[PDB]
Amino acid sequence: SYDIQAWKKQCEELLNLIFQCEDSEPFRQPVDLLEYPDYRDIIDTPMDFATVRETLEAGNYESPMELCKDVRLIFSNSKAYTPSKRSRIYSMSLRLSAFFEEHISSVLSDYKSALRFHKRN
Ligand SMILES: COc1ccc(NC(=O)N2CCN(C(=O)c3ccc(C)o3)CC2)cc1
Repeated sequence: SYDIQAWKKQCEELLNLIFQCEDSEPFRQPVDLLEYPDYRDIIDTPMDFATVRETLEAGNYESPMELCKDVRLIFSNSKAYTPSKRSRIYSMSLRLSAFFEEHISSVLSDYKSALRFHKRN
């Protein structure tokens, strides 16, 4: 498909699947700072899936690359905050990341192909 706009609904459908995953529950809303009082001593830029969905729905992503950078920050934040590579929440993040990467690969490829077709002449 050479549709330059198709990534947006493809990303909405993938966020729907991520919200149905039990593994997403820790990442649906901002990290609770009363629960984890040192969180902002370790994490400079908090990110969560509700924030990513709102950003997309506001029309404040220009490309699926930008959405992909914010989703990858959800996962790098969990790796940076975990006290162990065996923690429950970190382990959930690694399964959810594998799922996300499996699904976003075609979204990115199709978008970049569409942009190349737009500039072909
Ligand atoms: C109000 O409802 C909420 C329910 C759950 C959450 N999630 C959190 O508080 N988080 C804890 C720290 N995070 C980690 O990635 C993490 C790696 C290791 C360990 C122990 O935590 C992110 C997720 C936020 C709001």
